[PDB]
Amino acid sequence: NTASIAQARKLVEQLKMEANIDRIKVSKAAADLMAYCEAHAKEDPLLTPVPASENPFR
Amino acid sequence: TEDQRNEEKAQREANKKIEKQLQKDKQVYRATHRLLLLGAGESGKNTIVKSGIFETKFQVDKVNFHMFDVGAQRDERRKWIQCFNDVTAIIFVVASSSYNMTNRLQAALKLFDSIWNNKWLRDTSVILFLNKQDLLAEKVLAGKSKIEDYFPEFARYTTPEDATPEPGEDPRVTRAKYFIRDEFLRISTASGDGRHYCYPHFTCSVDTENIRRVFNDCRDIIQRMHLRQYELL
Amino acid sequence: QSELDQLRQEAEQLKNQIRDARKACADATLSQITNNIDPVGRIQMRTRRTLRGHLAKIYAMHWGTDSRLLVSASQDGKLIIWDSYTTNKVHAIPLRSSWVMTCAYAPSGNYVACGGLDNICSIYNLKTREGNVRVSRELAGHTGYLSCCRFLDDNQIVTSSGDTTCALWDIETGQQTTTFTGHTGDVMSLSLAPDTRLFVSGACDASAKLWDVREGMCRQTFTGHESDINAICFFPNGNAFATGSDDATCRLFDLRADQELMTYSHDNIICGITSVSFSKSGRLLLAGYDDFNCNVWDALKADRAGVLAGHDNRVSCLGVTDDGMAVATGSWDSFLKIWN
Amino acid sequence: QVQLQESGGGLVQPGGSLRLSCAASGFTFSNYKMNWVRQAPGKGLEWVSDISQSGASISYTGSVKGRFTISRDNAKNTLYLQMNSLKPEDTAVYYCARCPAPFTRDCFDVTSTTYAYRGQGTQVTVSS
Amino acid sequence: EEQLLFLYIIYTVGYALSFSALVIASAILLGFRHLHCTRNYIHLNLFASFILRALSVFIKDAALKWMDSLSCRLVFLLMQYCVAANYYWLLVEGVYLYTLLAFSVFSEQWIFRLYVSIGWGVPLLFVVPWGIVKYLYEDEGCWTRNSNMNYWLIIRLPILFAIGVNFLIFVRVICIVVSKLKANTDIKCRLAKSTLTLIPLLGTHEVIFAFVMDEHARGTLRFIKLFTELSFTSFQGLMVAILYCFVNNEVQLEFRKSWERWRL
Repeated sequence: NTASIAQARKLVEQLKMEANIDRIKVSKAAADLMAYCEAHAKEDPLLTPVPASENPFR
Repeated sequence: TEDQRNEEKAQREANKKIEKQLQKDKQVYRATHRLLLLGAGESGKNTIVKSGIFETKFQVDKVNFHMFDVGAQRDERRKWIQCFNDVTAIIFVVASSSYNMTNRLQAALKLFDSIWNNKWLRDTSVILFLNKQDLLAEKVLAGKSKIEDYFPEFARYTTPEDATPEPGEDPRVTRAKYFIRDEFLRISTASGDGRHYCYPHFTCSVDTENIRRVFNDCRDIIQRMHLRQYELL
Repeated sequence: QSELDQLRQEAEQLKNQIRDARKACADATLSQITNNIDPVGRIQMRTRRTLRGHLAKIYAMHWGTDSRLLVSASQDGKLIIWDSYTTNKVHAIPLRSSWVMTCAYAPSGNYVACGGLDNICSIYNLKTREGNVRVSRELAGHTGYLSCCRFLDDNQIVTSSGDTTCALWDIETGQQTTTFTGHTGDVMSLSLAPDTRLFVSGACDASAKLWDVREGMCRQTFTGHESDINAICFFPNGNAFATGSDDATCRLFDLRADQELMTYSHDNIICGITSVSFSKSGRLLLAGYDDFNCNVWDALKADRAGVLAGHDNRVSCLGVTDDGMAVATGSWDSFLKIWN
Repeated sequence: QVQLQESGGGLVQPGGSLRLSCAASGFTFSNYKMNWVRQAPGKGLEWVSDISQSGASISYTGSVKGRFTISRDNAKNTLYLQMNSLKPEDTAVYYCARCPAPFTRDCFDVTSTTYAYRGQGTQVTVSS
Repeated sequence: EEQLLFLYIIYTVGYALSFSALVIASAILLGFRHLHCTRNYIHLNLFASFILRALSVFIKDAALKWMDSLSCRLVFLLMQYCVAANYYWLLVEGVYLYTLLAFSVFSEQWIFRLYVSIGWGVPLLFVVPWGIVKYLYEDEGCWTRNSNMNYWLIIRLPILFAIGVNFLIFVRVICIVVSKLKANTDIKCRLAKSTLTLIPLLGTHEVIFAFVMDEHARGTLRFIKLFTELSFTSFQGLMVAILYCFVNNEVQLEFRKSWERWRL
C-alpha cells in the first residue's frame, strides 16, 4: 500500500521490543502478591471493620 | 476547641453561599432545553446551524434552547454519545439526496438504528430532519438515479393515504419522500416504546421554520413526559 | 502488496512467539496458589455520607491525598470540592464547557483538573491568590475528547484522549512534552504507578499498555479482555494492575509475569464495568457496574465478598482513600456516597 | 487477543459464486452480533449485512438483498457470507466485523475507518 | 331506619379504608427519598387534606354519638375549613398539572410557596369571614344550623368556583391527552383509562353527578343517587391513594429495589 506499510513496520518493531523482555514464573508473581496482601492485612480498614471510635465517618 | 467551632462556622457559611448560588444555577439549568445536533458531514446541518464541540444558543417564544454540534471528534461514537442521554432531543439530520451518492442513506439508517436501540439513549427522543428535499425532488424528476437500485422494496411501495404533499409536487417525489420517512419509521416503531419518540420532518437546508419545528417537537416531548409522570398516557 | 503481507506475517509470528513465551511461564495459576488462604469472609459496608448538590450525572471523582477532600465533575458544568467528613461544599467551580468527562485532584491539593468533550484539559488554581478560583491553564493539544487525567505533581499531568493517544504536559508552558501512541481505540482511563515512573492505560481495543513516562515508549501490551476497557488501576504493590471492560469481567494482570493472573466474573453479571479500584492492602477489588451496584471482589480468589447497592442509576466512578479509610462512588443519579 | 481471520475471497467471473468464512477467536462468539463490511476501491467502508447472536435476526443492505446469505455457527466460532450473483460493482475488500459489546442491540462504529474488532479483510474481485 | 343504616356502614367503612390507605401512602411517599419531588409534595398535601376531612367527619360522628358554647361552634368552623381546604387542594394540583402541560416559565420555590398558600391560606380567607358573620349577625348558639341562604354563600361560592375551575382544567387535560393519543387503534380504551384515573385526582365526580342525575327529582332514584354520591365521596381518598401511590410505577420500582437490596 501507501501508508499502511509504515504502521505495519511500527507494529513489527513494537512487537520486537515487547518480545525481548524478562518474564518471571506466574507462581512467583502469585506468591509475591499473596505476600504483599498478608503483610498489610492489619493496615486495611476495609478488610477488618474498624471500631467506630477511630472511624471518622460514623 | 473554639478554633474548631470557628472553622466549622466558616465552612457552614461557605456551604450556604455555594448552595445559594447552586439554586440560581439549577433554576437556569431547568429552564433550558439542550439539543444534540447530529448528522453526516454533507447532510446539510452546517447550513441548518447557520474545538471538540460547538455551541449555539437561540431563544424561541422566550424559551431558551442550547444546541450542541460535535466538532473535532473521531468517527467512533459509542463512547462520547453516552454524554447525551439526558438531552431533551437529538436532532438527526439526514441528506435525503444521498440514496445513491456510497450508500449514504443506508449509513444514516444504521446510525439512527444504533442511536434508537442504545441502552443509555432509550429515553431520548429524536427530531428527524430529512434534509435536501429540493435536491431529492430534482433527482427524482430527472430520473437518472433509481431508488429501487439500492432499496429494492421501493418498487412495491405505495404512498400512504395520510400523506399530505405540497401543492406543486410530482407524485413520484412524494412517494420517494414518504418511502424514506417510512424507512426511518420502521426502525423507530420496531422497538420504540412510549419512552422516546421520533419526529420526522421533510426540511430544506434553508428553512425559516426549522426552529419552529424544533420548538414544537420539544414542547411535545416535555408534555408527553409530564403526562407519563402522571400515568395519563 | 507483498511487503504488507510479509510485514503481517512477521507481526503474527512475533505474536505467536510472545504467546509461547508467556505460556512457558504459566507453571501454576494464582487461583491454586491462594487456595489454602482463608477466605476474606463477608464484607458489609454501609453508606455513611450522601453528597448532594449536583444537577446532572457525575462522570468522575478523585479523592484528595489527605483522604478528606474530594472533587466531583457533573454534566451540569460544575466542579465541586467536598468535605466528606462534614459533607460541606468547599468550592463550586463553574466550567466553561459543561461536557466534562474527567476530573483530577493534585497531590499537593493546590490544583484540580477537568476535561471532556471539549478537547481541552483545564487546570484550576484552588489556593486563593486573591480569594477566588479561576482557570490557571488550558491544554489544547488533543484532537479528541479528554477521558482521564492524573497529576504527576504540580506542573506535570498525564492525559488520555479519544484520539487514541496519551500525552504528558508541562503546565507553565502548556505544551506537550511527550506523546504516547500505539493504542488503536479511544483511551478510556489511565492509572499512575506509586512511584509515578510508569502508567497503564486501557483503551477501546481491549488492550492495556504499560508506558514509560520518562522515555515515552510502550514497554508492555496486555491482552485478554473481549470488549472496550473502561477502567484501570494498579495493585498497591505496583507489580500488577486490574482492568474493567464492557465484557462484564474484571481481570488482574502481572507486570513481571507479563500476562493475566485472575478473572473476576459471575454468570449473573452481564453488564460492563465502569470503574475499578483496590483497597489499601490490595486484598479487595472494588468494581462499579452498569447495573446500579458495586461488587467487592477478593483479589486473591475469584469469589465475591460483598455488594455496595445504594445508587439509583449507573455507577460511573469510584475511588478509595489513600489511607484506605473509605470508598466513595459517583453515579448518574447525581449523588456521591461514602461507604465504610 | 481478539482475532478475526476471513478467507475465501478471490477472482470470480460476473454471475459467479463465492463463499466468505470468518474464523473468530479470543472472545465468546455466541454473545456478539456479527457484521460484514466491504470497502470498494476508492470509496469508504459500506455496511453489507449483520446477524444476531442466535442467528434469528438477519439484515442486508439493499444492493445485495436476495443475493448474499450471512450465516453463523456458534459451535465452530465461524461467520459465513454466501455470494450468489456477483457484479463488477461488488469488487471490494470484505471485512468480518464484530459489534463492540455483547448482549447489545445497537452496533456502533462497525464501519469506522480505524475500528478495532475487525479482520484484515479478504479481497473479492469480479471481472473478466 | 334500616334504609339509612345501610348508607351509614358504607359511609363509615369508606372513610376508614381511605384514611388507612392515605396514611400508608403518605408513609410510602415520605420514606423512599427517591420520590421526593414537587408533584409528590403536592400529592402529600392532598393526602393530608383528605386525612383532615376524614378526621373531621369522624369527630362529627363522635360528637353525634355523645349527644354547646364553644365546642359546637369551633368544631363546625374546622369542619368547614377541612372541606374547603380539601376542595382547594384538588384545584391546586389541577392548576399545577395544567401549568406543567401548557406553561413554560416557573420558579420552583416561588410556585410551590404560591400553591401552598392557595391550598391552605385561601380556604381560610373565606371561612373566617363566614364564621364572623355567623357569630355576629345571627349570633346562633351553634353554627351547625343554618337560617339564611345568603350568609352561606360565603362558603358555597368559593367551593363552587374551585370545582368549576378544576372541571375546566380536567376538560383541557383530556383534550391534550386525546391529541397526544391521536398522533400515536384502541385509543378509546387508553382515553377511558386516563379519564378514569384523572377523575379521582381532580374530583370531577361532583359536577358529573350533578349533571347526569338531577337533584330536583325525588323517588326511588333518590336512594340510588344518594347512595352512589356518598359511596364515591367516601372512596375518593382510597382511589386517589391507590392510583397515585400503590399502582404507581415509580413506587413499585422503589419497592422492588428495596426488596432486591435486602436479598443481596
